[PDB]
Amino acid sequence: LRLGLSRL
Amino acid sequence: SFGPQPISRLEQCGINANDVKKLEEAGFHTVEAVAYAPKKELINIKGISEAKADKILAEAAKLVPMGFTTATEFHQRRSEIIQITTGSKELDKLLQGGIETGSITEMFGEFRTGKTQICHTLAVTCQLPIDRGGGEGKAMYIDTEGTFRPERLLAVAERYGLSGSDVLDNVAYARAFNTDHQTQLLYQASAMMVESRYALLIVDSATALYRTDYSGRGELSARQMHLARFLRMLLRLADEFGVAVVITNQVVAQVDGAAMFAADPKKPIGGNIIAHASTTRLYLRKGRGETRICKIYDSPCLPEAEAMFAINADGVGDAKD
Amino acid sequence: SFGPQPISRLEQCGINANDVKKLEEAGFHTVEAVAYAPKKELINIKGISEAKADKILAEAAKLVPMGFTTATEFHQRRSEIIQITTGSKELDKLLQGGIETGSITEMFGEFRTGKTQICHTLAVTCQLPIDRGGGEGKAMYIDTEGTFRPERLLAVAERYGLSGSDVLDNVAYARAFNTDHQTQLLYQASAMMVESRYALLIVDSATALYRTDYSGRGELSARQMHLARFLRMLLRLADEFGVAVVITNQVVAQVDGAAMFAADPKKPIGGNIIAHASTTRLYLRKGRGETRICKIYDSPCLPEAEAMFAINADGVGDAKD
Amino acid sequence: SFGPQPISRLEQCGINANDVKKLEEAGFHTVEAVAYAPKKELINIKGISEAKADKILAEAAKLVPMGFTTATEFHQRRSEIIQITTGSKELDKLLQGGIETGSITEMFGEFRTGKTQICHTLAVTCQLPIDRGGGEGKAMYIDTEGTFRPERLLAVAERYGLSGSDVLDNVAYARAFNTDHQTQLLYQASAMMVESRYALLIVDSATALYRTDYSGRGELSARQMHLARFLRMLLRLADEFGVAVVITNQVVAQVDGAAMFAADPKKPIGGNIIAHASTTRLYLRKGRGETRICKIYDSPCLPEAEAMFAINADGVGDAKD
Amino acid sequence: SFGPQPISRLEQCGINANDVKKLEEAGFHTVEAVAYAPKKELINIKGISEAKADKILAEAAKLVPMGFTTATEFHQRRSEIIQITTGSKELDKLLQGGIETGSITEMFGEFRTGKTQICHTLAVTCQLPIDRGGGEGKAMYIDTEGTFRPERLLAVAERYGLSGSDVLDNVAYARAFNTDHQTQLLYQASAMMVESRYALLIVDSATALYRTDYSGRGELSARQMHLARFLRMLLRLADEFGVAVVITNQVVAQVDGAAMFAADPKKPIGGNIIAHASTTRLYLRKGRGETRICKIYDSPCLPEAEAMFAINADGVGDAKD
Amino acid sequence: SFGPQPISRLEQCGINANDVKKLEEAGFHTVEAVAYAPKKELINIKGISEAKADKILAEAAKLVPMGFTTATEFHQRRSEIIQITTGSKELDKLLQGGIETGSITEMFGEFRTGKTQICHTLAVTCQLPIDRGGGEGKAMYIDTEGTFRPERLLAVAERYGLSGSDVLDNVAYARAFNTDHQTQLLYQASAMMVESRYALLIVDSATALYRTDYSGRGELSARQMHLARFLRMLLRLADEFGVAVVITNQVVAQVDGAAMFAADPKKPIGGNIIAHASTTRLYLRKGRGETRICKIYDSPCLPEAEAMFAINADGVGDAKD
Amino acid sequence: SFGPQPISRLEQCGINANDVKKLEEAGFHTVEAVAYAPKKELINIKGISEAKADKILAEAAKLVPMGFTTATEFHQRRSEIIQITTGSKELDKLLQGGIETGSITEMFGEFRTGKTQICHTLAVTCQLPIDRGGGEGKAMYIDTEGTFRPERLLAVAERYGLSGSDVLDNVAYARAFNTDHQTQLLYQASAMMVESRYALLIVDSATALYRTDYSGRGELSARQMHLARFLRMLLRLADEFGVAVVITNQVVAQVDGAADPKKPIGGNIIAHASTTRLYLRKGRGETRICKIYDSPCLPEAEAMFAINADGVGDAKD
Amino acid sequence: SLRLGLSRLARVKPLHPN
Amino acid sequence: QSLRLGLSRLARVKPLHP
Amino acid sequence: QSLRLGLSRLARVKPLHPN
Amino acid sequence: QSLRLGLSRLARVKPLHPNA
Amino acid sequence: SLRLGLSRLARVKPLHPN
DNA sequence: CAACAACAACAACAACAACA
Ligand SMILES: [K+]
Ligand SMILES: [K+]
Ligand SMILES: [K+]
Ligand SMILES: [K+]
Ligand SMILES: [K+]
Repeated sequence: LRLGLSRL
Repeated sequence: SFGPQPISRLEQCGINANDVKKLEEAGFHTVEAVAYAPKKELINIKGISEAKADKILAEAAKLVPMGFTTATEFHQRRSEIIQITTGSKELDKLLQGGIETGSITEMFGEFRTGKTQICHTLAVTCQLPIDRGGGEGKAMYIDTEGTFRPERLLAVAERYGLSGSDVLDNVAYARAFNTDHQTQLLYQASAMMVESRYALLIVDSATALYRTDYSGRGELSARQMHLARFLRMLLRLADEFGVAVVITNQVVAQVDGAAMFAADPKKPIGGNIIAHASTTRLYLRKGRGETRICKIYDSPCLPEAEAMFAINADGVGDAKD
Repeated sequence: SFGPQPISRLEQCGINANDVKKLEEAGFHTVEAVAYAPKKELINIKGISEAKADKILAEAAKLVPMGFTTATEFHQRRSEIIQITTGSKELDKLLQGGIETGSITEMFGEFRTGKTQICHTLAVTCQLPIDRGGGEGKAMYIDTEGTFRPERLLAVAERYGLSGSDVLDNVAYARAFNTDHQTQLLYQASAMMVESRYALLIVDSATALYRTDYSGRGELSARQMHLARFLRMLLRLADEFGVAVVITNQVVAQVDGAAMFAADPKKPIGGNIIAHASTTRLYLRKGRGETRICKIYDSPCLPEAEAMFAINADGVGDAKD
Repeated sequence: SFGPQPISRLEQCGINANDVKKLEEAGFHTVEAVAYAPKKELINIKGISEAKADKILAEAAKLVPMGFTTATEFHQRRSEIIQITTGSKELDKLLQGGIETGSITEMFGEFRTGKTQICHTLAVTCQLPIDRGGGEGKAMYIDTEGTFRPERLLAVAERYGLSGSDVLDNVAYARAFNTDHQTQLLYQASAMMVESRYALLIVDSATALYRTDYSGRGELSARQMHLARFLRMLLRLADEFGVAVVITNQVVAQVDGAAMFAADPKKPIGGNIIAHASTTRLYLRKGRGETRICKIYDSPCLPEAEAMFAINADGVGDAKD
Repeated sequence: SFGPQPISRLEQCGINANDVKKLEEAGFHTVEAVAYAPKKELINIKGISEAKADKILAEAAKLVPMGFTTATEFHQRRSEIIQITTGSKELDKLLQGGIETGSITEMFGEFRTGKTQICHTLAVTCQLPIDRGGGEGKAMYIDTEGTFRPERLLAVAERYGLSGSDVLDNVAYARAFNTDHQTQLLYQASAMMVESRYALLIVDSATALYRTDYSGRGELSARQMHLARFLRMLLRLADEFGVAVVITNQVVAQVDGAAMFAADPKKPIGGNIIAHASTTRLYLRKGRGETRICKIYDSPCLPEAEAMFAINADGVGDAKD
Repeated sequence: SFGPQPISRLEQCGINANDVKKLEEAGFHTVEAVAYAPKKELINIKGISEAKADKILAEAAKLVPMGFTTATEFHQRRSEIIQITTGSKELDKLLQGGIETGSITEMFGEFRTGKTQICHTLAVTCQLPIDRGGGEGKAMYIDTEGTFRPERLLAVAERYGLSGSDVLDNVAYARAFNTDHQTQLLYQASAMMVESRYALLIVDSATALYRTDYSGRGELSARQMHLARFLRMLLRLADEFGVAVVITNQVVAQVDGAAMFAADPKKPIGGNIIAHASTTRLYLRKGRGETRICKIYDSPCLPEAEAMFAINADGVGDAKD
Repeated sequence: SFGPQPISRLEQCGINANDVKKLEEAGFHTVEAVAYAPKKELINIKGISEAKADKILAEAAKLVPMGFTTATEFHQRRSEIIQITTGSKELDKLLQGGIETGSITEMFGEFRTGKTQICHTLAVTCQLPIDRGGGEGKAMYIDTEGTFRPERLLAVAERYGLSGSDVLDNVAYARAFNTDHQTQLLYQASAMMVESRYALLIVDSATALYRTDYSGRGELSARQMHLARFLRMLLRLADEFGVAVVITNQVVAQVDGAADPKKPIGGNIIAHASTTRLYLRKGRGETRICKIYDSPCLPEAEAMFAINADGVGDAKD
Repeated sequence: SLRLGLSRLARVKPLHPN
Repeated sequence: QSLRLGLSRLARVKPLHP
Repeated sequence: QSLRLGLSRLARVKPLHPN
Repeated sequence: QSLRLGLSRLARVKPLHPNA
Repeated sequence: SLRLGLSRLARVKPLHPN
């Protein structure tokens, strides 16, 4: 799933 | 490998490098674009037949997942969305964290409201570490009016405690003189930001050039079509690198008819295409002195609430008591 | 070769003389103007096909770079911008150098404020050497009201120690009787600017004739479109040659709401088109005697403040205590 | 060939005589008039198509100079302007020659200040030779108040040594009963000005009928538009024929707005329209006995000052010290 | 054939009878009244369209000349104006003939000065033969204070050797109870002047009811607009029928803004509206005993001077030495 | 049926009883009051719209004649008015019959002159039959000083032979404690006067409470406006019911506005408002012993003269020679 | 219950206690005082709005009649007006009963005349029973000259047989040092009057301090306005509490063009605000003469009185 | 018709018969 | 509900001096 | 046609007062 | 072929009035 | 390189000979 | 299914005596 930039 | 896989890793999947270079010069720079591309535009390209298009589309769909997923996993992933702080506590509270990455935020209002100041503050803030509000990323400024000032970036960087030269070396700048240049800027920006970590894209303003490039009813329809194309490209970027796209918009009067009067009513220009295309919408109004009021106009997750901020010598901040 | 290259350079790229002749006839006297022009304008031009327009655009884009830069380079290039003194120390302190070149400065206010006096002072100070705060170039004056007085030019030239005859010779003057004449004067101004070297372009008043030429509610849209075209042409000239564009604006009464400022609230005419077109905006008002007050209404990099100047027999200057 | 060119010149230019007659009936009695007119005005005339209007405009522009020129030429031309003596030495010194031809001069003040007296004196003196401060031309008097007395004219003519019968013979008089008649009279004014030589046009007073014909806040916009059209017609006459246009205004009391509560604040009526249209403005105040004070309210080349004049039995003159 | 043309003549011009009846009901009882009215005034009439109003105006403009004429003709026509003697030789000398027909004379002063006595004397002296200084016609008296006494009329008739009953039969008196009735009486007055010959119309007093009907701030604008409309209707009557209009005005005390502090300074009420509307202004003061003094406050063709009169048992006359 | 028509006549004309009741609460108890009121006075009544007010005014104008009438009818009506004798032969000869009805007579002077004695004598004498010089009606007394004494009424009634009980029972008495109560007493007076027959109303003194309620220059305008309203309402009552309104006034010592002084110069108070409102003015002065002198200060028809009267045990009478 | 009703009655018809407290602080202690005041004074009180003042006035107007009544009722009301004896039979005949309550009586003359003696006699005699000619109430003495002597009161009390102790106790005394102190004393006097039966109020003199506190032509208007306000406050007190107010006035010489070359001071402001005016003159020996200078119901006449060791009384032959 | 004050010939009942 | 003109003799009053 | 200002002195006016 | 700025004192004009 | 107007370091002959 | 703001007016109000 590619929902954008991730903190982790 | 959280970032998109570049277009360099399908040649081992039985794809001739010549087709890869043709796709690269056509505008496709990652497998994400190919897997998310309709077949009709891959057929309209020059040098690719139907069989080759099918054989590349099937493998691209094989590499990139495309199907149904559980809502719990979607919520867990959305819990990990980076939100860029605007430098104001009230604005942060109103936006519930800040500007969402991988999303389109359009802000509109009359002149001197402070859209360019907000854009400059966001551009300088995007370079902060994640835990402080930033996204470890650079910034890009596609400006169509001619109101880019490095001095404001220097001032806000000094406020946040950063080197002026270092914070300036991360911001890419480009000016568009017409709509075709505006589209070619995105075409070049894809290849610019595939190789580097970018976390903010700013267009100020998208609709300024369309107001004069196409004038009158006779050229209206074509106008809209072009705008739609531009917006679609923006959406692709939002799904290709997760950058947050920020757009500023202009307003016009309601001369034809005032809805029960609204103290000089104003409506954003662009039509319904950008109203439907944008995800978050903000309305900026002038108050007393340097204080301005920001109101949510349309958002699928936030209530319509107002907040008060100000534009000081260090950028966008809270109201000074 | 800091100045723009002439259109004849395209002759070296293989384009025949007929194409260059038609391009010059339509109003493209410079390769930069051709590059900044969209394909639609070239297609509209009689005698050029799709392939010819594409070749011309490609050659123009090859000649002039239209790519992505770095904010450090922008800061370096902006720091070397010539600013023309306005004849007053307080005004220069408020403007942080004076009238900027390559941008649009608008001045508005009630009658007797001193817009024409500042225009005369700027037109006579643009010929000073750069070390003295001038622009080292000729002045251009377009008048739509019939209030151009060379005696003021002579007075300020005598104040600054210049010779009257050559100062008068270095100022070009034209009068526009209607809006179409006003627009044709822009093409003529571009044609003559290609040859000589100018630094200032003054329009006074920019919107004086639009009040009468387009009277009524039914002609509002056409008036706004014509004003938008005029402002876009001014922006094109400023981008092409770098001269500082200064336009004056009239005022109208706010009888509908009476505002909150005072018993005589006034707002500039022209609407959102001129509100968004201009870069810097100055509001002039009368003080006491021969003293006037200037306020920064809107500026991308100047904080809100006020300055207090005066008009004497030697032009616009500082108040005598 | 200093005077304007009659429209019949277009007959030897390639224009149909019937179309020339239609233009003349529409109010264009001179090549300058059609040249200065916009394309919309020629389109509005019945029987004139777009191609005919474009050809007429091109042919007319071929016969008049509507381009760029140096400032020294403008200075040389303005040094030869004709200024009409008011009859008072102090007023002549204040205005540096007197009333200037080709522009608009307006006087305003309360009652009995002496506006009609100045109008009568100027009407008499405009027929003097150039060496005596006149213009060697006839006079026009459009009167909207019914206060035309052809006995002051005889007194001034006796003072200046001219024949009273000839002075009365060489003055044209008309009365305006409403705003529509007032604006209509200008067409006949131009039609009969193209034949003979006139030097002065007088409207006394311009805004008397607008107070009553358009009453209330709901009729403000229409009144201001009509006033703007009238002032534009006056400016067109002044540019076409070079006559000196003089208009008379009235005053209203500032009930609460500004003026710092002086003895009795008073401001001219007409608003920003008449404030911006007039080139020179004079404020008349009552002094002691038969003496009055004139002050330069607004002028692009004359400093603010004051002068003292008187209304003697032979018109406007100097106070008997 | 020196009188006005009845509206029925418009029937012979090719105009229906229904719209003629509508015009007559609207208050236009003469072709001159229709010709002097603006287009918007005829449009406001119910049952009249734009085409009908245009046709009516075009046909009315043919029967009455409204154009340009020489000043010698105006002088010849003004040399034949009937002037009504006021009953005193000194007043006749001061006014150079007496009260002038076709204009408005406003007489103001303190209480008991004698303006009502002057009106009563004029109402009798206007019925004299022309060679005796009269006007050979009836008289009108619109009294808004309740101070109409026919005994003074009888005394003046006895002085001049005219039958008392015949003098009384030729005076039409009406009383106004409020401002609306004051304006309503003028319509019936205009309808009644058509069938007979009237030489004098007296309003006493014009602004008595306005002091009380509109009280305080917030009603000043409406009061002044109503007063202006009333004065314009009076002027239209004077121009239409060539009657002598005399109006009586009151005074107020100048509390602030010391004029000269001579002895109890007083200012006429009504403001700039009535200041500009009236053509001649007379200031009446009390002298010693029965002698009073009249001064020319404002006149376009009369010097400032003073005359002495007295109020004897036979009306206004010369002081008995 | 010479009296006024009660407001219960409009109900049988197309007006609902609710509107009549609302008008009655507004203080209009007679068709004449409704007819005399302007439209804006009826608009201010709650629950009455523009259409209702127009219908009511049209009905009232239909019932009450307010047109143009000749002077002979006015003379006939003026020869039949009732004049009330003051009790003294010399005063009756001076006033040519006595106090007039339908007008306002104001007596002013210093203290002890005998204004209250004259008022008491008039109150008694107004009840006499027409042959004896009375008005045959009741009397009203609004007293603002506490100086009302029925003993003088009894003495004068004894002198005239009338029974004391009948004289006392026909005198209505009210005491005014401030200005607002003074005005409300007039509404109550109209309400109680519509039913019975009254011939004389007394205000003593009109301007006593204004000297103390509105003290200072800052409260002068409101005081004058309230006094004007009070006097206008009194005049409305006089025109309504034909009563004789008699008011008393005080004096103030001139200090500097005269420059020519007798032993002690005094002028009436109330200013121009009361100077203009009053129809007849009498000045009372103290003679030798019990004798006093009355002078005609202001009268539209009475020549200025002086008469001598006295104050005896039976009220105002002739001096004993 | 013929006297004024306390302001607390306004509590019973729909007014909060706080409004009553603010009205009391402003100087209004009875319903009649509120009724007699216009809207301007009620608006001027801080904290009171337009609607609240309108409600207060409408509520107070119903508790006291404010309309039209026939002259018979006024005559029958005036027929039982209490009049206080002056102490001299001749002066009682001259005044037709003596000093009347509810109006303003002013006495003026030269020095060594006896105005203060008459004031002392009135202060003593206002406590007599109604049969003897008193008012059966206490007395107040506002003094602006320091000439208040209780020994005269004791002498007159001994003459009439009343006890000295309760006569002295039933007299309130106050001294005014400046012009504003007079109005402050009146404001205090209102609160003293509301809570007890008071019959006579004395001001001696009502114009002494105005001569010295206000000087020159430039201060004439302010002095006249302040005097008018003071006189109106006195009239309001007299109308509200039904007391007999006696004020004392001095004389000024007539040095002007021509002419007794003595006239009362204060001008038209005090001339028009006095119901009864008495002019006192010094006669032969000790006896003095009194004349009715101005009165709305009494004719011009002269009487003779004398001041003895026991106060004002008839002149023995 | 007209109306100025109280008409002298208007019939009215006697207020005081006596 | 009458008009108070001052101090009334008929009004009952306590004896100030018994 | 000529213009008009007021009542003309030379107009043909019928006698209002025969005496 | 040049601009006009009103009536010019250098232009020829016949005498409107006779000599004086 | 980009151009943002009149460069301050340009080598241009002076307009006025002073 | 889009785009486009314009326009100011109106003055009113007098009060206060004093000093041989
Ligand atoms: K802007
Ligand atoms: K101007
Ligand atoms: K005038
Ligand atoms: K009067
Ligand atoms: K009195």
